[PDB]
Amino acid sequence: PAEQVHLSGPTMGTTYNIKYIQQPGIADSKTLQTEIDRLLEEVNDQMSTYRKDSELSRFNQHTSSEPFAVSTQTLTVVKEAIRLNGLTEGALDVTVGPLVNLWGFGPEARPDVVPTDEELNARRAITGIEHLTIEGNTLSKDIPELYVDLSTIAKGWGVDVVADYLQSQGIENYMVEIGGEIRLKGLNRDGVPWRIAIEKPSVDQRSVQEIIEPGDYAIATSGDYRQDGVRYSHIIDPTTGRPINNRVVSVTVLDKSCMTADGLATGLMVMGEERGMAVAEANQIPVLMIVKTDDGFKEYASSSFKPFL
Ligand SMILES: Cc1cc2nc3c(=O)[nH]c(=O)nc-3n(C[C@H](O)[C@H](O)[C@H](O)COP(=O)(O)OP(=O)(O)OC[C@H]3O[C@@H](n4cnc5c(N)ncnc54)[C@H](O)[C@@H]3O)c2cc1C
Ligand SMILES: [Mg+2]
Ligand SMILES: [Mg+2]
Repeated sequence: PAEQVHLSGPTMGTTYNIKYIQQPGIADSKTLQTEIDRLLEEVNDQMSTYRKDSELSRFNQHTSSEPFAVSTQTLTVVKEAIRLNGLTEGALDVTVGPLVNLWGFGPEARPDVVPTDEELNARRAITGIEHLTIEGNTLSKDIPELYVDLSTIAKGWGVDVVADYLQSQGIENYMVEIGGEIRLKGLNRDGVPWRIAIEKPSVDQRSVQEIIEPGDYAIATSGDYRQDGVRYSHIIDPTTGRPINNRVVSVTVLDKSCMTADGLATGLMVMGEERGMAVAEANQIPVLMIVKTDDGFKEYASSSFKPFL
């Protein structure tokens, strides 16, 4: 009878949940949790916008055009952010920091008063992926006020870092989950591939879960299924400088990398269902987008997502 261990703790303003299947010859749960906590604290010390002395915050505080050296891990995540910026036609843009902060979703204290068009325009003027370059093991910013936010991607990165640690310890059956971003390998305590739920919105407002088995894959979801006014959310449209205003309720992406799935889910959400599903089709990305229609909801699954339903 297979023994599942559940580890939980705090990271990145949220909680992680790791489940794995005990096998002969592996480290005890205390040993594993101790290293998992160290790895995730490192991700936070590299890439947290909320820690004033993180590598990323020190880059945000840096004012020179002069190259700023960063860790291999930060470099890997920023390179992926830039790659996914190209793939999403500019939709995923980690230099939207100033706008995320303006709207109340970052470390900056904001009032309940809506920003003026003048304040918004000032923050838009100091955003844009074009301002950020990678040179060897360094970042450079061609404007001093550039503020990079890796909230959209470094969670997936932490999931990948922990998944690789569990593999390094000879654990081949696991679920790593941080703030809802997941990576799975092998089989659950019942000997079947791990089960995740996709939340479906319903016109009757009843909670509907679809349970799928992704197999050896990462899964990331952006948006929350949960009156008709101004749209206000933490996902910013880089073209408007404002919270996204489109029909997209949620986007679920599968990828071998949780980092990659995380960036893609947010990027495709900002693109909208037409341009987003077109990118998913052209690039063999398994995606499910739920969109609000005139009198209900509709799903769009890419060709590479069809199997999983
Ligand atoms: C390393 C790390 C440390 C964190 N530490 C803290 C903490 O100390 N305290 C705390 O309260 N929260 C913390 N957070 C949480 C963070 O502020 C976000 O709330 C969270 O990461 C949102 O994740 P999500 O999966 O819901 O968002 P996703 O949908 O995956 O991405 C949305 C987030 O990305 C950013 N963003 C918005 N629009 C875009 C865009 N078009 N392109 C690119 N990025 C965009 C914004 O930060 C937004 O919240 C941390 C996150 C990370 C990754
Ligand atoms: Mg994301
Ligand atoms: Mg995310």
